Amino acid sequence: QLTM
Amino acid sequence: QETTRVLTEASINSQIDNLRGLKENVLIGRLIPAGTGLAVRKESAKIEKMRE
Amino acid sequence: PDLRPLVPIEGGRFATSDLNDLYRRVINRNNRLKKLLDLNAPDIIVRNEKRMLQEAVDALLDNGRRGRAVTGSNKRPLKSLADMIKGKQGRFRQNLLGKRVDYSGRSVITVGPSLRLHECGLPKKMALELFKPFVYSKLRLGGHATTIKQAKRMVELEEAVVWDILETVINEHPVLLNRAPTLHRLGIQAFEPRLIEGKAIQLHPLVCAAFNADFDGDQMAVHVPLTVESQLEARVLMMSTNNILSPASGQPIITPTQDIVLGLYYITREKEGARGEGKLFSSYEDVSRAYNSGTIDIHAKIKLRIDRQVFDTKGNTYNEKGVVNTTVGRALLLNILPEGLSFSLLNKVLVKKEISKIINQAFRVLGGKATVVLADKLMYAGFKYSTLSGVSVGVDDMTIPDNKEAKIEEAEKEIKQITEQYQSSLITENERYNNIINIWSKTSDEVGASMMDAISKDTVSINGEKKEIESFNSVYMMAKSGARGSYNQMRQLAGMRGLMAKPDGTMIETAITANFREGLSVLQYFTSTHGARKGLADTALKTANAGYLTRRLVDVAQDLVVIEEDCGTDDGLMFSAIVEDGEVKVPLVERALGRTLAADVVTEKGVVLLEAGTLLDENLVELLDDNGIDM
Amino acid sequence: MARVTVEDCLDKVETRFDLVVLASMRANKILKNGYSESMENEKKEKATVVALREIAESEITSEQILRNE
Amino acid sequence: RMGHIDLVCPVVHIWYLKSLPSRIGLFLDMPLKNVEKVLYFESYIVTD
Amino acid sequence: MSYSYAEKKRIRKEFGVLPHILDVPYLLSIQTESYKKFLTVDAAKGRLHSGLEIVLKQSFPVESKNGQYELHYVDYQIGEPTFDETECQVRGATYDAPLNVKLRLVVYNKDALPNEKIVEDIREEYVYMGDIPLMTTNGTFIINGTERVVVSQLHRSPGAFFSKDDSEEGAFSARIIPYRGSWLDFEFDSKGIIWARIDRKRKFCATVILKALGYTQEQILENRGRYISDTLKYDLTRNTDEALVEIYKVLRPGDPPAAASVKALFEGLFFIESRYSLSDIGRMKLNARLGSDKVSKDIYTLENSDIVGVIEELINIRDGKGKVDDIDHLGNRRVRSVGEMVENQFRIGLYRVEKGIRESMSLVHKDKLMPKDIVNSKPITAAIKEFFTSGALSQFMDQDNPLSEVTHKRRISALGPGGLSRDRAGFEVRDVHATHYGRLCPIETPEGPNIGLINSLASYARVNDYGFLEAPYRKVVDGKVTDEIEYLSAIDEDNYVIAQASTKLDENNHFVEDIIQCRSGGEAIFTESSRVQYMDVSAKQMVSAAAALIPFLEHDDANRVLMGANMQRQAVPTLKSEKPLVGTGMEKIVARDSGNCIIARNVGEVAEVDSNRIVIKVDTEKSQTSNLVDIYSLTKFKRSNKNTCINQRPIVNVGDKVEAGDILADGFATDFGELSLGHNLMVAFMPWNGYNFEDSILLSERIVKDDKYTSIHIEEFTCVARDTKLGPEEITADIPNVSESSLAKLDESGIVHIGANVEAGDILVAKITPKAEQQLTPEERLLRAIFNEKASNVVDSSLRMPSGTSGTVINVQVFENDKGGKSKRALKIEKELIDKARKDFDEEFAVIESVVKSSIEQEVVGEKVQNAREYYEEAKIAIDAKFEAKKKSITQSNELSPGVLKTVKVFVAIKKRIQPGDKMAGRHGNKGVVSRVLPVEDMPYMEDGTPVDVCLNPLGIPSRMNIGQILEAHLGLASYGLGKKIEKTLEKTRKAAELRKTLEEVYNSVGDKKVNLEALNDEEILTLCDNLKGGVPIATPVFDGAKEEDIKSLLKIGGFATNGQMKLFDGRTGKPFDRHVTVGYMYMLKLDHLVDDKMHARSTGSYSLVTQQPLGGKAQFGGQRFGEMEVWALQAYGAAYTLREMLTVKSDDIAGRSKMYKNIVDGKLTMNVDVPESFNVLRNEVRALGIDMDFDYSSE
RNA sequence: AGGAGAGGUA
DNA sequence: GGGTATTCGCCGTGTACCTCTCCT
DNA sequence: ACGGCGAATACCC
Ligand SMILES: [Mg+2]
Repeated sequence: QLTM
Repeated sequence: QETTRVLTEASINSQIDNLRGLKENVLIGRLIPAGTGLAVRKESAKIEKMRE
Repeated sequence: PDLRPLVPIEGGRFATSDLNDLYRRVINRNNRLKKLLDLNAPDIIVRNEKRMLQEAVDALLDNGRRGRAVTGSNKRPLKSLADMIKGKQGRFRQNLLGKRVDYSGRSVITVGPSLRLHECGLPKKMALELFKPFVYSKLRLGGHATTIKQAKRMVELEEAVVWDILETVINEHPVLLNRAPTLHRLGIQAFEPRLIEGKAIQLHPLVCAAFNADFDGDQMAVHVPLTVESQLEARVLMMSTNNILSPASGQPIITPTQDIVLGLYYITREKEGARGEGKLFSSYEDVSRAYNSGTIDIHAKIKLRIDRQVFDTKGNTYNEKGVVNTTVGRALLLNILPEGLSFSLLNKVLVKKEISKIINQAFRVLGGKATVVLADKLMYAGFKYSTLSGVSVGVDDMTIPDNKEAKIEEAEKEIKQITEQYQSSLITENERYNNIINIWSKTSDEVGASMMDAISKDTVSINGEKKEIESFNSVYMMAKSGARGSYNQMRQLAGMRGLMAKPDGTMIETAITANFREGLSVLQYFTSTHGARKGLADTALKTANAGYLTRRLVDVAQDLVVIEEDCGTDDGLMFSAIVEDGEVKVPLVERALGRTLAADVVTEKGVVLLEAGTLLDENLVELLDDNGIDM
Repeated sequence: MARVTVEDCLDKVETRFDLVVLASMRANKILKNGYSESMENEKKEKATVVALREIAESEITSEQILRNE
Repeated sequence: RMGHIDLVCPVVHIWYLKSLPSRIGLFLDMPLKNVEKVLYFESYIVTD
Repeated sequence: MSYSYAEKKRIRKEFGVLPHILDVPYLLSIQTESYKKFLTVDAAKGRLHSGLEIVLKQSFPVESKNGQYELHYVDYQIGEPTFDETECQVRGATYDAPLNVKLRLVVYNKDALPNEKIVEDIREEYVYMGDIPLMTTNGTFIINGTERVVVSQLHRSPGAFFSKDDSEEGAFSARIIPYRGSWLDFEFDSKGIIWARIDRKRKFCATVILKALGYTQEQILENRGRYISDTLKYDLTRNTDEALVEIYKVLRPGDPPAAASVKALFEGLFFIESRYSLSDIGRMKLNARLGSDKVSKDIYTLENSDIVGVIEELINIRDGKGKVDDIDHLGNRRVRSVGEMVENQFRIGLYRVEKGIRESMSLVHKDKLMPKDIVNSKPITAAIKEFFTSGALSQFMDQDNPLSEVTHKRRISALGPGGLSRDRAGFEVRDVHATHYGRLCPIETPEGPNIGLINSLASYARVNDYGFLEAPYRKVVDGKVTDEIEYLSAIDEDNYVIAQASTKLDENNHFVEDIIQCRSGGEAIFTESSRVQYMDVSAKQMVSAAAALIPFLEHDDANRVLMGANMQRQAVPTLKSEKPLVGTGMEKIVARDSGNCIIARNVGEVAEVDSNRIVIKVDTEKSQTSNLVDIYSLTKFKRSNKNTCINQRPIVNVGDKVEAGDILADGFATDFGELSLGHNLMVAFMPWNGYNFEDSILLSERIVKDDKYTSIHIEEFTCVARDTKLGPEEITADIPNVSESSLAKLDESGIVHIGANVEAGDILVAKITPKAEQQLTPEERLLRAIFNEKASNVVDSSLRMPSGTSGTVINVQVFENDKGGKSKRALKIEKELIDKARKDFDEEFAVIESVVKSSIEQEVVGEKVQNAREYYEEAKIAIDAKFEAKKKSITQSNELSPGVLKTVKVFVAIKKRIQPGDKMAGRHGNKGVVSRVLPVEDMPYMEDGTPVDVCLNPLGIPSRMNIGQILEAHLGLASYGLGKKIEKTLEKTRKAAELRKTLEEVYNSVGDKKVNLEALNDEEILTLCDNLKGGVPIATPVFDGAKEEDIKSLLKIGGFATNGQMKLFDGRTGKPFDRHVTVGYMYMLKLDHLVDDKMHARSTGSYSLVTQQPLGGKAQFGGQRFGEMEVWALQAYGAAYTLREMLTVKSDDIAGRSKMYKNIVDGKLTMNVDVPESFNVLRNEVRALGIDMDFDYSSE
């Protein structure tokens, strides 16, 4: 759910 | 990971593995030391005491 | 030899190993160099032999370390001994942390919404395989077959006396169900099976956000616990009724989600001048009987008489009485509330947040089974009243504002003036960027604002009643319910899609001034495929990044277990509010809840409130905020 | 999960792990007593829930008596 | 149940030579670039 | 708009505003126009040399070693295949034709090199060279009885590519890529010193390679900065051969320098055509990039100047006078199709042939040396067969329906030999470049690890003669759009402004606007209209063929169109086909441009019809001098690659006047020549009871009885009769000790009867092989004396049906022992088969000349030697050729697998209805699993009593912004109403002047397309009107479709509200719902993800050999993998007893499994978990290295 | 029985 | 002698499931 | 292909  | 880099050193140092762990205890198929694997040891320490 | 086997093949062949190839390549150089040594052959070739005997053994132990690619028949390098124990496909992984198992099956999952939270639907065809020795014993027990061969025989003919034995055998015998990536421990839960007919598995609608499942194709595996210590471990620890809250937070995981939220949101709204407004009821039976007659609305304000007990924070139990001002729909939910909870919980509009709050309170104040009964009942009521509502979606729900065309034309005239500046060389990067993109980014949100002043408001003017009322639009009620949908997703259906991104990240100067309702052109639909492909490409080239991190974390922290009640220490950390340097962004409360104290918490005047060693809970963290403490 | 609650037993035992250990000892002693094979195929319950229920009723056994050394 | 292979020439164990570090190029204190010449027949060493 | 045979039995109303400029080119012409260049010659397209012969022509003169021998290629011809495409997959052959080449020898008196081969031995002849598989008429290959497709390939085009690799500054590269050869590349550094490199050697300085002329003084003359000066005072080599031996020290580790081996290498790495080639594209792309044409147009090797210029341009690009290259531009990527690949493998194998001939040209010593015992043909057949059998771009064909095939033949992979990997690549070869517009579809790709690397072809796109995709545009000359189509390549259109198809023109083809959205560098722009140069020809020019089948696509979200396109390639075809009522006008094109519909080749009129053939009577006055009779044969219940069913049905009636191109039969999932993957359902968008909760679907059970989604599935089993060592395997029915009841459904031979209903576990074929040496244990010795068991010298390798399955046998095929006199049974069966099959060929032939003579005695009764005295002797040869081959087998139509005697096949067919668990979908990206089949009196119903078909949750629609799914249901209500407006009139005064008047308001009231029914006669109005009773079909193109004013007008005419919404009634009580629901006619599919082939439970099966765990995969008996992430979860619960048995007693505690099973069956309790047998395996192979791992007791 | 290549599902 | 400053090699890169042909 | 880490060696403090 979090990459950028 | 890094299985050879680990096994060569372990064999030169003639290391010993006290099983003692979660993962170490699933490779040889016995109760992990957690959860119900602790409590059966605990609740069984009470029986040899009561038979004495 | 039985570990490098020589199984035959189809038609007079042998699918031999690579451990026999590399053993032969060593014996055939050992013998050669031996009888070369016997003859006193020259040293210039005996050395060439010795160098060849060495490389053969280095390949037997592992090829690729020094040699190039010592290779077999199918131009594929041979597999050594140091490859049968290493890497993702070695022995440790794939065989010792692995282990395919018996008493196991699979199928597709369907929805089955008449189940209780502790139940699953299991086909007869699967459940007859999985429970087959149990059935053999129960046949040969109750005098149907004498030796296990006749029982084995009547199980394959699928007699009639077999399908009720199977119903009694799987009665109170649980099973575990698992989904594809088990991302946390809620991905395995135990259930109680009930034989259905068909070939899919029925999954209770509330255990789906745990598993991360939906019903557009997913499958699931079923395992059967065999021993009484594993059958008890299935009920006491894994059974789905115990897994009410997340282990990563305290929040609930059985909160109604999509069209249970819409029914409960619908019936608890209220309409001002409605049919039956102001009546006086004295029970839930009253409002029910009067509603089932078609003479009273479900959004009509009424007055109801309540008389119930309500536990509060300290644990005391006062008495709630009187005549409250309600809606017909809220008072129809009063039947499922248990004793302990106040009717102020239901007496509101019941967006998703408030339903989760109801389940929170039911768990904290009443416990476990009270909550898993309240959740089932909320499920049934939402499922029922979203149906009876006949709620749908058409194309006129997507209402396009009336100012859109003028907004966009003014943005265009401003763009033309910016390039008018640029043609006389008065600006270089702004007069073709960061200015046009700001014009379009501002107009995008003005039009997204105009679009909610049209899907949210309404109008009635009946009795000189000309004023704005909250709409019952079906697209709006789906978002404001928190059931499904955002403001940007709704902004693209009926506003304008605005600016898009080339994959590097910069903004394409020409904005999509059209939404999905009027339809995109082809030069506008093209520029929105870059972002779509970039997103889809990120999505699959990223689960490897996160799965690697998870596996590392589980290997660093695996053997940490809670093994004693107290260690006697008196040291810790100073907790505060995690401000940004501008504002709080998280309170000290909600950061100190559940954490025990290492030092006393003396106040600024001098007196202490809490000694060291107190497990902080919700009934002790108000003292931290009411008495001005901040570290 | 019909009529034996784990919350009913967590008023007598600890840790939810002790419950499993003790219930399994009780169930093993029930099963190593007969409990079937003669006249009560579809007339009884499973030793798992029979053992789990005697803890929730302060019935035939309590944690201290569950031993039978 | 295993058996064995009576080699007539001694041969080093590749692991104790190329596992980085080398437990063989470290006992003697000679760089592996020089142990690999003596072990694959391209130079000499004075044992004494 | 009637205008065809089948296009006027049911006319489709078309919407849209844009004209017709260019019709969709033939779809498969990327597979068929490339195997034509390989094998044939065409002087119209300037191909004077087929490419099979440019390979021979360039390599043949061998001239072994001064031996008065020199071979010369003269000519070739390709043979005729043994069988036809239809018989190969029947028998198991590959559809190939032999190649024979003409080769002439020369000799003389073996003199002191006085023309040693000029005088005598001038022999010449035709010699067999190899087999070449032929491409069938559609574009597939039968390779061992298996249809295949050879996917295209997108690779890097030869030439010089100046990269940058921007990590530091000043780093600039320059690679020269060959078609085949070595990679000469250079580079720079922020220090400023030009280096070099060959294929993957270490970096050695750049002036080393420069020594081809050396001459340190004559370098700087033609070379002005300190860059080579930092290299020319970096080159220690002075002489040529010194630098050569230096470079040789890089081409060989451990070698000594020679004097004629070192110079040969360099002079033959970039200058020998047999080892290095630029291949006609490297040469022209080089001459373009470097600009000059100093080198010829046919020099495919590295001239010396093509390195000096590369060095010069590398330093100039480093100094700012030039631009670097774009690696993902479709100007720098070329397409290589199947003809080019097979030509490469032909060159590979032919080099070995010509290197073996001259070798054994000497070692053959005899008289009268004919050129037949010196050339071998095995290394050509064996390389082409390797490409086709084991290649990676030569794949199983996707059948499953017509669209799967059409869309698999149009696919362009970037992987494969000479391309990327699914792992090495990342994040920029997977991206929609600006030059994909018009050339590759930017919507259709896989959804796994292949995304961005498979990339099917666009609609109007063309691979040109060099391999670069192209797309057509309309010239805008003098500001006025003209009608001269022109194909432009990505490099070409880089300098043009290109409008779109839907810009507004005004009666003179000028633009009405003054600022439009164009594409000015592939990039979008808002520019004046006076700047425009081109304009598209269509609006589906951008999208693929499977995405142009989706109506209302400009109202959908690309993420969902992507999966709506991908899911109608998995749709199972149904029992009875059914058009879409809302379509795009492309189902006809996709069903026609595949070879499933039968097409008439000549104007004629139907003479005979049944469900096996059609006989047309050619009207020869308007057609060519054809056979006077066309016979079309029909495919009936044929198995597909996905086990589905292919079947053709005739459309025509005896007496019908047909034309050239008209459809005479429908095939694989087609209905009057339109593609029909699913059915039209009456859908209500509302939640029902949690039965459409997440994405589930609720069905009507009026649908299972109507047999809507039922499909036929044909499964083929095989039994072989081997020739095993210890005894031959016979297929005689004498099954030892088999129950006599199970001996009923089998004929006197031992095979089942065609037409029997077999269940799971029955004998299909009875084969017996021997078996001796029983030696049963003492248990059988103590209880075998009570019945006196007999001894068996034979075993039963008798085929049985698998588990779960059933069906009826529809076909049995036998191929008996090759080259062996069969007994009174097998030879008799083969003789009866010959007598029956030649007879059927007789009756097929006795009717062709029957119609021919009926026509010959037609124009003469009312010299007769012109067209009558030729036909009868032609068909006799036909029955002659078909008659022997129909029995001219190898007694098994093949070698019959040496070691095997007889191979028999059996076909079983079964019907499968939809059920809870099966996956359904619509064309708009919405899928879901069927949860319940409701009775019909529980479904919501309309006011007049009509129930509903499906209920679909409305929540899924606004979150996933696919609105075309709603507009489709509105336009389906409209058409359902229009089609009941006709059924009302048909039951009251069924004249043909009334029907002609309701059709006018159904058709010509909304829109500007005007069906023009004044061209059908009253017998045609009566069948048109009787086909429009389910709904008037409507066609809405893909970016030029119906508006909303139009759907509202049609909804009015149908008598509905101008929203899709109406009052429904609770089927369970009868009172309405509040809030009008949206009802309509969505078109829904059924995908090949049935729950019948997914269930699989297992209790105890059979285990592996090495590790002794259960097997896995549902095909043996499976067992599910309790992985490691599934062990972390049991650890996080604290479930120690659950985790200890899922690791020992359930999988590989060999001694524990047996005891657990024996305990459960007896009702006991005991558990010892000794140690998993896969830890003994690991400690036994860690000591197979030199290490000692062991257990211990720790006393200290 | 095992392995390769190719495709697909979640 | 001491200390960087490239240079080159080694180890790593998510889970479960289905189908086909081809080789041994 | 990419990254990060570690032993190796050559070029200046
Ligand atoms: Mg899913």
